[PDB]
Amino acid sequence: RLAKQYLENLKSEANNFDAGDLDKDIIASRL
Amino acid sequence: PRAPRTYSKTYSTPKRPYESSRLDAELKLAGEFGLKNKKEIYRISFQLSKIRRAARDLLTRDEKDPKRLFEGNALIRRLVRVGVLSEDKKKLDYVLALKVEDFLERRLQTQVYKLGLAKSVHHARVLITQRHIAVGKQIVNIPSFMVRLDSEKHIDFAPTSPFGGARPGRVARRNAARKAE
Amino acid sequence: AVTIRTRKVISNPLLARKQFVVDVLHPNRANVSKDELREKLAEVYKAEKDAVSVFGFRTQFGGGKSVGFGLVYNSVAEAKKFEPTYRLVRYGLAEKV
Amino acid sequence: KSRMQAMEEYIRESSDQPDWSASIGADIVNHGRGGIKSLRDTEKERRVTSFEEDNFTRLNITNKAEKRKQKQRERNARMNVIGGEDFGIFSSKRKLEDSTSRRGAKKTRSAWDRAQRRL
RNA sequence: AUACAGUGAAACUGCGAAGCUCAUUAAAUCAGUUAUCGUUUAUUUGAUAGUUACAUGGUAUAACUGUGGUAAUUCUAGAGCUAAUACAUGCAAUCUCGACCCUUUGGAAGAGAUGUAUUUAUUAGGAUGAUUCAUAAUAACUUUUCGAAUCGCAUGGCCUUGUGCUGGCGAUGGUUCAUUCAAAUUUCUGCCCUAUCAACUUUCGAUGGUAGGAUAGUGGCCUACCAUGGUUUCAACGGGUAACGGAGAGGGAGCCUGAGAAACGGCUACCACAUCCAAGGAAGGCAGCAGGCAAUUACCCAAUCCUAAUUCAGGGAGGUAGUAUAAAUAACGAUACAGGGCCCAUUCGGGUCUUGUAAUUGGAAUGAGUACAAUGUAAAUACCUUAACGAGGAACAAUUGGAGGGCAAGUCUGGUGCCAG
Repeated sequence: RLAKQYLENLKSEANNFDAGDLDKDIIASRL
Repeated sequence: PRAPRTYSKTYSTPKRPYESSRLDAELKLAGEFGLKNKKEIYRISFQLSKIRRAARDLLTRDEKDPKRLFEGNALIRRLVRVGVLSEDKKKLDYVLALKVEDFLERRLQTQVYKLGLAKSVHHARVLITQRHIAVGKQIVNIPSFMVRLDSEKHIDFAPTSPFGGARPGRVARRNAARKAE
Repeated sequence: AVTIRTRKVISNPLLARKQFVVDVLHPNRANVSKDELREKLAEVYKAEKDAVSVFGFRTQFGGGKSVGFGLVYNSVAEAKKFEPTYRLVRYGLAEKV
Repeated sequence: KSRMQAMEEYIRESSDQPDWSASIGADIVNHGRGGIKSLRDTEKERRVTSFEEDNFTRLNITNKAEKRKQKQRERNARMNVIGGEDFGIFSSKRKLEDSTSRRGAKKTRSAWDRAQRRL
């Protein structure tokens, strides 16, 4: 229980796409 | 300028350095483990005191507390990874039962003596300081290196060392050269 | 026997070259020189020596391995045109001012 | 800031997913003069390498920023790590309960919130 | 290259020049925010001007040549040249209403109309919530603005062979608007104690109105008249403070440039300092800086950035270098020779066994040093790595303090031989 509440607390602390992934794709295409 | 730094001492002078029981205690600990000075004994006593103080503080807390449970189990997991506590003493009271001799037994020079690689504790220290001992693949010349179990079995002689398969040292090749000449 | 491993081979057309990570295994020896590594890299990539750059090689602790980063330009003229002046001076392609 | 080291090892034993352990000898910092590299500091260095690989150039450390990133990071070691596992987080005092507590707005506040949770 | 044509000193133009040391201040600093329909704005970006000429002058001189004065300076006069993106001057079109309804795209008689900038007056009035806002027109005004007499590369399409007409890519310039870089005012909010700080303000404007002066501009910012107002026991005003928790460049005054300064620039007058001189004058801001109660130096624009007629040149911005912690001083065998080693006990003595060498001897390991290299890096130092050599007194010779001895044909002193100190 205490571990789960921490994970839920962590998830609270922490259209879909990633800016780095777009960069990585250009890097990969260049690769 | 920019922010200063926190550093601290790894040891503390004893409350009374001069009681005879203490003196011969360092005497036999040094002699059996082959240390350089009493500075290492004050070092090791310092962390053993810290560990036992933490364990006592965790004992004072009631059973099943988040504090006591989390931090006590973390004391003991790490104390078993270091090999000091065996798997069957997975309890904090047995942390309170600990002594300096176990830590000293975990010091690498003990293992180098102990496995049969060296015939005297001082010979083990010489071999370590002389680039002949490798924990796995990596060369260590610090006798105060403490060994883990997985690291305990991986203590061998160096690939570069003359005894581990490299060429003979300077003395041997020099003697051979003068013998040939 | 030296072994030269090239990874993350990213073709950079805009500077007109190929950039990559060079891992050098040199057991029982000190390390591999940059002229030495450039010779091997240009031999591998079928390119002129002047078009190859190598730098930033750090030997991993314990010895026997080093990691640096390298470039192979599409032409020697492009290498002279894009490379730093100091790196050109290192390889002799430019004279120190 | 919220992360408390002692908690995440419980995730490790309870994750049931492997941990990617490194070599025995590859972990020691410098011939043993610096003890075994702690788990956290191995997590910091790989950020440098994973950072270093993409940038294509190494990162030098400024003479100033140098003077607060090695000693105490290798003296916390000499104070706190004895064998690549840290003995320091305990002499420190922290309110881990806030990190465990479901302090978020989504918290049991009335009898109906907890009853909905039990559903 | 018969104008020159590459490079190019000097000079004229263009652009930019915007760390230290003292004091100290309670939401007047600063932070957040709002507005500028109240405003200036280099530069960037995008738009934007049909209203002698096959090219005018010195109304022009530097650099340059030559003649001299002076103790002398980034001190000087005379004479003689020559240029501009410097200085002054300056030059057979288009669009409408459109009969004829001729042909029914269409031609077309005639009637007409036709910069920009400042100021004033007047008329009309797509945008925002809101305007006298944008914009347009009329009548005048202006020390009436601007509307390419500029430069590099290439030599295409035509023909009416004349070097005839017509032209491609750029640079540098120019009006206005917007944009951007900023700036200046500006709304509301923002943890000290305070009454043993109760009135403060009009104290050469204090609150507001009207008109003017200044101002990129609003505005008592200033000026002329007018009314006595404005904050405050809801803490005005005043005081203290761990409010480092804003000023000048020898000191005050005035002025000059620029988009941006009342400039760490320059000029003038004073007030002092102080240098040199042929004592006739000239010049300085060091009245600095850095130190002690003593080596701040050497190498660079590469790395991140910054300014320019700019890729290239530069930046004491910036970077590089210089000057309490873990190890070692040794590890391992063999032989010979000896009988003693030690513990405890005021006391007497008792307890216990492989011990001593101030002996000889053998083969191994390696670190400091001596250092060939590569790497490293703007270069270089350094780091990492790495050939050869490197130990028996391993003299490749760490220290500090304490406790006891003992020795002479030796010295001194006291006593009851040969003692005692």
